[PDB]
Amino acid sequence: PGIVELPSLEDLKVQEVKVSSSVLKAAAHHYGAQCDKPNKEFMLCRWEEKDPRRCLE
Amino acid sequence: DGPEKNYERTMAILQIEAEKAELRLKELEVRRLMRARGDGPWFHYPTIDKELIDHSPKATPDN
Repeated sequence: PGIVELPSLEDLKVQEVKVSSSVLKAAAHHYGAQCDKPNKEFMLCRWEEKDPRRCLE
Repeated sequence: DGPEKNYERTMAILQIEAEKAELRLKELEVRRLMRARGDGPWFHYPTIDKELIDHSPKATPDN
């Protein structure tokens, strides 16, 4: 067996959405309408690639 | 019965019995090869049918 290839800690850094679940809950309906496109692109990648390393961008 | 009839009736008997004897020996060899290699209709033991698999998108992606 080979080596499990992993992204570097620097590839995994992004500004986080550090708000509590009640805040996400309150905005979820409008968030679903506004951010649908990048959200649905990312979910398509995940169910197609079946690999978290392949959808980081 | 005349000698010719018995004689040629004997050859007909011998042809049938020799063909049967050869087939009996060939079946034994075919059975030996099919049992050892599994590439024939005999000794074909079942495996799980792949049509029972669900290929729909699942609740989680990695699968």
